[PDB]
Amino acid sequence: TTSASSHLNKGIKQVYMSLPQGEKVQAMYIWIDGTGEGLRCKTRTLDSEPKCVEELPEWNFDGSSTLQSEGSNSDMYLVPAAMFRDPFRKDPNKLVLCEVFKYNRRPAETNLRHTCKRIMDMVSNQHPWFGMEQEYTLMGTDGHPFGWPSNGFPGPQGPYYCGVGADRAYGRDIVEAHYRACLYAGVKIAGTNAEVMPAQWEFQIGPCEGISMGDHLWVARFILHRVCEDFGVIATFDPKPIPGNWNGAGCHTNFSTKAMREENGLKYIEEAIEKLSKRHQYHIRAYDPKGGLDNARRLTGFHETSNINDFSAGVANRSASIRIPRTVGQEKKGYFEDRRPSANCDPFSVTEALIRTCLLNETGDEPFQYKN
Amino acid sequence: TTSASSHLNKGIKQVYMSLPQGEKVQAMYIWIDGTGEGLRCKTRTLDSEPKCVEELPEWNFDGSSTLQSEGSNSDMYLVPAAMFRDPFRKDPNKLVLCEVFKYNRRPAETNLRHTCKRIMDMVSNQHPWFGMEQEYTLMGTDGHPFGWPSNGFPGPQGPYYCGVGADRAYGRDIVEAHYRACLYAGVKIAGTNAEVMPAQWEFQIGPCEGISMGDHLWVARFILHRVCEDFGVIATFDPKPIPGNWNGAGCHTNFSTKAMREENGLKYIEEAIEKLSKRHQYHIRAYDPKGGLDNARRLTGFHETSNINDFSAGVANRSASIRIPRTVGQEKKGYFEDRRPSANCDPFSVTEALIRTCLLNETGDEPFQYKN
Amino acid sequence: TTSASSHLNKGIKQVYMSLPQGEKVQAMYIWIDGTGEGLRCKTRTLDSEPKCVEELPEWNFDGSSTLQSEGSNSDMYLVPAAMFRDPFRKDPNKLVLCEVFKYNRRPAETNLRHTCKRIMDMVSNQHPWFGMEQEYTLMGTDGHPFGWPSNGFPGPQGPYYCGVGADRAYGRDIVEAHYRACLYAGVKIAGTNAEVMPAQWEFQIGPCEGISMGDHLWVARFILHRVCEDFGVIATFDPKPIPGNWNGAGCHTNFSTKAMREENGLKYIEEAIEKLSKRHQYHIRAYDPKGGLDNARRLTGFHETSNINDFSAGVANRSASIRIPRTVGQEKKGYFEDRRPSANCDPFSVTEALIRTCLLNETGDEPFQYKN
Amino acid sequence: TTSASSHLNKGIKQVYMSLPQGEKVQAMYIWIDGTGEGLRCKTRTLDSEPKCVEELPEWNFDGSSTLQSEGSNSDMYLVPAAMFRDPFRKDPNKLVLCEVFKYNRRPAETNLRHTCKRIMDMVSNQHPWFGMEQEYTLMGTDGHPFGWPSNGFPGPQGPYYCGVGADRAYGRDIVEAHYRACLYAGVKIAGTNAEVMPAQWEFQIGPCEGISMGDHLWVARFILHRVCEDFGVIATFDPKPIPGNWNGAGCHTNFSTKAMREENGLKYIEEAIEKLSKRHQYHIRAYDPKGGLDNARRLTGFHETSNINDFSAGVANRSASIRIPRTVGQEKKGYFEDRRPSANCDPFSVTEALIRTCLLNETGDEPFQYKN
Amino acid sequence: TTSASSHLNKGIKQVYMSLPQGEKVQAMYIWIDGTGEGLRCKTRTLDSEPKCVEELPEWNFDGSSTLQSEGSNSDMYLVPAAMFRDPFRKDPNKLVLCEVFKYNRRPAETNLRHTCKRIMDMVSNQHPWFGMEQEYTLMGTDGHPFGWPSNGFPGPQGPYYCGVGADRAYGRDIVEAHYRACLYAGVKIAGTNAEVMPAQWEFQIGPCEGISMGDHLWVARFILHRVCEDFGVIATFDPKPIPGNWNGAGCHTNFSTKAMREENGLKYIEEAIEKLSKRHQYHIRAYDPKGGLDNARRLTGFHETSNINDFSAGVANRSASIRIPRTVGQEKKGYFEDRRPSANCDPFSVTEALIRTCLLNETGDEPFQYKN
Ligand SMILES: Nc1ncnc2c1ncn2[C@@H]1O[C@H](COP(=O)(O)OP(=O)(O)OP(=O)(O)O)[C@@H](O)[C@H]1O
Ligand SMILES: Nc1ncnc2c1ncn2[C@@H]1O[C@H](COP(=O)(O)OP(=O)(O)OP(=O)(O)O)[C@@H](O)[C@H]1O
Ligand SMILES: Nc1ncnc2c1ncn2[C@@H]1O[C@H](COP(=O)(O)OP(=O)(O)OP(=O)(O)O)[C@@H](O)[C@H]1O
Ligand SMILES: Nc1ncnc2c1ncn2[C@@H]1O[C@H](COP(=O)(O)OP(=O)(O)OP(=O)(O)O)[C@@H](O)[C@H]1O
Ligand SMILES: Nc1ncnc2c1ncn2[C@@H]1O[C@H](COP(=O)(O)OP(=O)(O)OP(=O)(O)O)[C@@H](O)[C@H]1O
Ligand SMILES: [Mg+2]
Ligand SMILES: [Mg+2]
Ligand SMILES: [Mg+2]
Ligand SMILES: [Mg+2]
Ligand SMILES: [Mg+2]
Ligand SMILES: [Mg+2]
Ligand SMILES: [Mg+2]
Ligand SMILES: [Mg+2]
Ligand SMILES: [Mg+2]
Ligand SMILES: [Mg+2]
Repeated sequence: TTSASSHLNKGIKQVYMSLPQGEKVQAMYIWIDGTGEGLRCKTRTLDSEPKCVEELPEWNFDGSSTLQSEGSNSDMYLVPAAMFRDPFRKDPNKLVLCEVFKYNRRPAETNLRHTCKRIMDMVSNQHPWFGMEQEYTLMGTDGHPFGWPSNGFPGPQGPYYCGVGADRAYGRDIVEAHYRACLYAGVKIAGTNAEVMPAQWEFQIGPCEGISMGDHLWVARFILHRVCEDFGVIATFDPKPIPGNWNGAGCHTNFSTKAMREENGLKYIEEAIEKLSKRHQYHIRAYDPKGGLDNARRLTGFHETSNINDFSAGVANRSASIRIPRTVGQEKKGYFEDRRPSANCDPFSVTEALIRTCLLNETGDEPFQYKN
Repeated sequence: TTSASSHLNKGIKQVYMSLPQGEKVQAMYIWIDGTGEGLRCKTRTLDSEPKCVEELPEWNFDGSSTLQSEGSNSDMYLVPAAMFRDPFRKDPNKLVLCEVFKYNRRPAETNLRHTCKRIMDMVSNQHPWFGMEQEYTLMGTDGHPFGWPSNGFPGPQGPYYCGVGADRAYGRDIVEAHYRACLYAGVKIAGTNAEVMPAQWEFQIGPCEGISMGDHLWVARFILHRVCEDFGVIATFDPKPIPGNWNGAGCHTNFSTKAMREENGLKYIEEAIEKLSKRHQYHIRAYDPKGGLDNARRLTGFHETSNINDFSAGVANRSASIRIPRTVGQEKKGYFEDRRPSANCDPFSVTEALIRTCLLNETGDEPFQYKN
Repeated sequence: TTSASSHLNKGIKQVYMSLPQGEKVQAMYIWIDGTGEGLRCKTRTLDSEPKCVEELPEWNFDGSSTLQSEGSNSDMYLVPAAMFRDPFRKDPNKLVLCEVFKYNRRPAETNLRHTCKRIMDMVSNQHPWFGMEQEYTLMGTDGHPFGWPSNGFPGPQGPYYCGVGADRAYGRDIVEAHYRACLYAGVKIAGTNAEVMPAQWEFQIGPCEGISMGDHLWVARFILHRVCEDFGVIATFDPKPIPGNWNGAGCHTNFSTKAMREENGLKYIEEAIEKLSKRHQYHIRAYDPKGGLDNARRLTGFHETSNINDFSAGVANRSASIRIPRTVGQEKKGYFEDRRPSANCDPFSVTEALIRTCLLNETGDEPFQYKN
Repeated sequence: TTSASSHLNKGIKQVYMSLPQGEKVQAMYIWIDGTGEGLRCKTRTLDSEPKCVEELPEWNFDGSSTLQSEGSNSDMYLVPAAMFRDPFRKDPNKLVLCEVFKYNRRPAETNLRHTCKRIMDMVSNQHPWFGMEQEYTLMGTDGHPFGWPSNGFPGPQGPYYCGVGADRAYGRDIVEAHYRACLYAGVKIAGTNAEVMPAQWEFQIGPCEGISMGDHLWVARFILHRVCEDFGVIATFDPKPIPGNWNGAGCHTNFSTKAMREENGLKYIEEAIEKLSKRHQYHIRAYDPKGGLDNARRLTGFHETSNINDFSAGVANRSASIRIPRTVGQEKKGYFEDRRPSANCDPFSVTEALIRTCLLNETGDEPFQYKN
Repeated sequence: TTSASSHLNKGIKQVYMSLPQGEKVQAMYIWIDGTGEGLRCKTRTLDSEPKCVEELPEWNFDGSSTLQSEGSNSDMYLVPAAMFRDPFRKDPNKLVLCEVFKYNRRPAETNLRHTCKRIMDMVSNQHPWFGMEQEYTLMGTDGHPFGWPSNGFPGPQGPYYCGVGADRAYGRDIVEAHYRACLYAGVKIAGTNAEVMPAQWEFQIGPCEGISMGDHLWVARFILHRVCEDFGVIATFDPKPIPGNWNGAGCHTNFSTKAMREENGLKYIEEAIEKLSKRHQYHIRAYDPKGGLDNARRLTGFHETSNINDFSAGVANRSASIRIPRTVGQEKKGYFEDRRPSANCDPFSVTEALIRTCLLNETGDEPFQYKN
């Protein structure tokens, strides 16, 4: 079933949304809350359209309502970081992604962009590109996957992957709407496909340079939640939404530098993979908002997945931790794919770890403080 | 859960509202009734579009149907005070807020704008600015909060504040429609956010100078009721809609003068707070249409509220009666927030009390009969 | 009777699809999976609008999710073959039909276009024209024909063929939508009619030259499946959807050469039919994805059908395996109709067999390996 | 008589400008050449629309063709400083005002904005406002005022000031076009009027804060020249275009600070005028691109002008060098007017002199090198 | 001063061009005639819009009317090479640049693209980029520069370079129209500026890869001639249109390879310049349609030009044959500028010579024949 809000008359809402706006402009501020997984938002009115992110004012919120601050000193501060066009209200209104700071101006516990940005600036001449494949499952308000038989299961897997038809693909209206909204907003969405599990979907973001990878994915996540709210369904990024013989959800991360993209760049790809082979446990902890417990329910070495305990790598191997595409090996240049991150990973944490291990030559179980 | 009127075919209505109007103009007169909380309205046809509020004629209504008039002499009179564009019928139609007068031209019992306007004119050179935060709860026609489980409760508080998603925010269609309608009408709406309680919302009005603060909030209240009527739900301003461990509803009032907004204006902010500390009982009575009984169900000292019995003030203190924002204290200028008024307060009463205590230096338990 | 996805608010989706796209372009890649009858699809973003099919890049997919490869070396490759406008997303977005190749660049088992194209190039100067009549039945998600009484049957056949009215034709909305979408996309749709069975329909594609007949029919099949997904119903190409005294579903194929279309071309029509009479078993095997088992449930010699194991031909005979239209016989030129292929046939298999038997004079029960 | 270019078919040009642009954007770079009075421009293509001035790249030009560079090291560099919308090409095309730097990155001789900007940054908290009244004369290509009798004169002065009618105002089409173009571009144009001499006009720019005054006036001058080019006439800023009993052209500059604009600000107005009284020769030198020679032909003490030799100030005195408006004197606050600058002054030089005499308390005949 | 055709009523023509086209499409074929500098054009009707250049048919013309063939065997053939949108007729009509072949299918004498294309295919992995600055002078039909005084001269040079105003820039309507038409057609126009001589202008094309530089410049030349035909003026590419102390017209060519554009690419820039120093006479011959006689009237060592019979090179030297920009020298990467080609050069001849000398290491006075 769907939510009570989705049963309201949507034609009424569009009549009000058709009213000409006038001179004022709406800006929606978006930030990550104390769980490191959820998003929050609210709107303020501006006198004129902002042209760049630098001319948006700072804002604030009460951190005791988001489990981010204690009692006495509960005020937290929002600092705009990236701006996009608003697909839900249209031009000239904006979406604003913000960094969160405590009352004493130190970064919040779940503010991982502050450290990630400094790391990205250390290797800016190498031009790192990232590409992330975000998988998710559409859910009903009753906790069951959308379009599944009530208290039951659909047919066995096999016909749902990249499927077409009323009996093969569930919820394509959400997917189509999310795709168009991202393109309007300016998010670098690269494609979509239906997944092995019915009502499971995937969209790809990238290639993005540096810190902009995390900014684009978080805004894409927000747009998906807001679109699903209109239809009355829930999108979940849980790695294993359904137990048993049903496909899980991950966030594959593709990585490349300027050196790897040039001729005979496969040599630098092999060197990065060698460095990654020595830090398996460090990346497992960084690829999860809970230190790796979430990914354990998904990475068991079955259904085209790698083992949580073991590191493996190979060309055109979809059962390994790291996969080199057959085309990349054939042309001796390109990129490589990290298949370990879970679907609920923080992109800032994932991208920072890749830079530290591969480009800054860090060792040990702790990140090196200041420089590399 | 929703009204029978909201199940009518809204597409039929839109066809009729698409008919070109012609030369005549509709004007809707709005006034406050004998309970001091309710609004009333009716429509007349004008020959041409009025350019200013002074061009609108006086009107009348039967006061025995609104519990505002005695038996024999029942006629009451409407005097236009402020004009806005009508978002429900579009240009050139208008909304008109009116003052209510008795058959002998004395102001009605619930007509509090008449005295508030004269007080505002006494301090016009100090340029008082007001900002009010209106909280409300969306309810179904069955007396239960909209989108709540039937005869039950949702999950515990914590994820609903500034939330996004089908399972976190209830009734955002109403909020979006109300925001755009106010902008079209000319109401100075400053922003909105979702509140701690699911289906609870807040919108900010201001900063407004003098008597215009009361006019803008009352018209914003009317627009919200009329928008909710289209969707078939009820908006309530009751301070404590749900007993127990559920968030209440208030109307925080922000106040500043020309002296407070200049450099080193924090000195004048502290002076006003000192004067307010001596008149706690006077402001409690003025901040409620019932005299304080309504606010007693909300101001108990828990859920980030101050006690109804005690006066407290501090910088960045959200549990005190008066709060100075940290940024204001750091820059030594700005405004201060009064967190005592209830969500169903009359803005004309609230703003008049602040001017009398802080700018006219009044004492005692009664207002000064003539001027100050 | 209809899917859960079809009960979502479609007005919401159209609001998002009204957003201006911008500079990027969506391309949907379509291919045939390992069962030989099902279609698959996924979408990628391009930087600018492609003008010809040669400008589209190659792509890939995981073949272990489509039963087209197992174990290691499961990656498959997609090569664009034909391009059409996208009726579901409108200009400048595109639909792309692709050929499938395995990891070593050999054609896949169900890739029959690769051999069919080379055969058509060997007879290019004779300009073969094909026309195919695709029959299908609309079904509810419960496995029963759409609009049929629950656990029951409608009235006896006879009033449904080419019928009009609420009690005679079921599902015309799908038929009208499919017709317009095909015209927009560029598919050579020639007409439609209602069939003997209620909820059964037919559309004609052609006349198409050479390899383009297979491309046009497959894309028309995809468009039909995607349109039915919007309405929440299933379109089936099963030869005998309902057992007993109810009409079956076939795919009649009309064939002509340049010599056949000229004056006194009936001589070459009779020559081709004579050659077809000697290869009945070879064409039965090639007219079915199961080698003839599916067509056995349909071709029993009743309800205006030919016998599965007997070959017959005649002028104006609708019970024979090959029919010469009376107009063609009178004018001594034109085409002829093969009524044996089943509704779920692969068009590349059907067209290739006709060329081999009639134009290349092949004999035996195997196709000639090299040219001719 | 008018230019040959203006006799070309303008309808032909408008057909070409109706063609849709596409994705590329034109940017016109504008700078001041070696004479200190003339403007230069050229256009480049950009890949996408820039949102702020900081996104525009640096450019260069050959300084030996503009007489501000030597032979061997003639390359000069352009640094964008302010961006406006282009009224001649419309959105999304831009106008860019730039600063000029030598090959060794030192400012050019006529680059007066570099020093003026630093002076404005050390009085930023006082918020200086400027308003300038630019007078000009429209001239034919034959060197005679536009619309004047051939080899002769019109009637005596008196009916032309703020005149209407074919025999009173010459060239209102240029004035109307210039007013609209400035509003579209974002130039803060405040008004226009016809002047005492026929074919003489005036437009007012402001009030502008700090360094913005120079940028807005220079761009307004460029727009005027470009508009006159379309009509085939010449706009001249020469202080005395016609000898004898005909009105001259000035550039009255209005000045105020935050203290001047507050209650009892007349005290600070009188303070600044006292400081200006002892630096008359310094300001005459700075109010002219030739050190004062040009203004000598205009400021002779006749036709409502002050003498070039002596300093005078008074309330409501239009014959004095400094004039206090009567309303300002009555309300005891506001601004004051400097009537000395000639119509061909550089605004960066004029505004810099006012601030460092009235706000930084400089003395002597040379500017202070550091800070002040 | 202008053509008789330009005095016809252009409003009449625009009425006919407003008629809806229908289904047919116009295609204008363009080629270079026997003088090596002039262009010819011809229009045919097509049944449907062509999507790529490969689907346009071959055409022919009578070569004895263009002095390209002898008497008996005079038929020539046109082969499409590049396609652009038509700015004079708008979509869906096209411009088609063609190669010319003799009756025996051998390339014509002035067909230099055929050899240039094969040379560019030998170095395609080095990605050569070209950028050309085309200078031209606008002339009246009487043989005098447009807007110049009859039988006379304007003022001395110096105020016309990058000038604005009726007395400074002549013919900007043509320049603006040409700019917009090129953007619509798809020509990579990079910018424009006014030149030292009044009525002299320049537009830049590039950066273009490989053979596309010749196609883009030739089509830009055609568009300029056709635009000037509308206004009734002549555009000339003669190197020295006016004898004496008036600037000439050149076609400076900028060149870069992939190695030159990478870090420390200045090393490969110096190597190419070193090779160019040995082949001055060979490049002088190839930079002129008449072998060098035209460029002799321009390259005399005065007015910022190099000597015709002397080679020089330097950083930031505008008087040398080859100039290295100062920014390129400082960043140690980029491109370099060849200032020797005259304004009437053939771009295919110019680009081919640069590749042969710098990338293929050719020596001697003749090009290498055996495909190298
Ligand atoms: N050079 C590159 N550097 C970084 N990321 C890249 C690069 N090139 C492509 N990518 C990214 O790689 C991703 C490609 O993954 P995609 O989902 O298309 O295929 P796949 O990984 O083979 O599929 P599957 O879902 O079966 O694993 C995209 O997000 C794309 O943006
Ligand atoms: N100078 C001012 N004078 C008066 N009101 C002001 C002034 N500046 C801002 N305001 C008003 O103060 C209000 C700000 O309240 P807002 O809801 O944004 O934040 P808050 O009080 O921190 O939040 P919360 O709901 O958590 O208490 C607005 O209504 C705004 O118009
Ligand atoms: N010369 C030709 N060569 C090939 N196909 C042709 C030729 N002329 C027509 N056709 C095709 O023949 C088909 C005719 O199908 P149609 O549905 O009209 O047949 P019908 O005679 O009404 O038969 P039925 O009752 O079995 O449906 C069309 O698909 C048309 O494109
Ligand atoms: N507070 C202020 N500070 C600075 N400039 C100001 C201020 N207020 C107004 N101005 C400017 O003063 C100028 C007034 O010019 P205006 O031509 O209207 O004056 P005027 O009295 O008619 O003069 P005149 O008769 O000599 O033309 C405008 O450019 C306006 O922007
Ligand atoms: N890397 C490159 N390779 C080749 N051409 C390039 C490259 N970068 C820029 N160009 C081209 O160089 C040209 C620069 O011409 P431009 O008119 O700006 O030169 P300039 O320095 O102003 O010289 P001039 O004073 O002689 O006109 C453009 O046509 C541009 O496309
Ligand atoms: Mg993927
Ligand atoms: Mg992947
Ligand atoms: Mg608030
Ligand atoms: Mg508050
Ligand atoms: Mg048929
Ligand atoms: Mg048939
Ligand atoms: Mg004036
Ligand atoms: Mg003045
Ligand atoms: Mg140039
Ligand atoms: Mg030049």
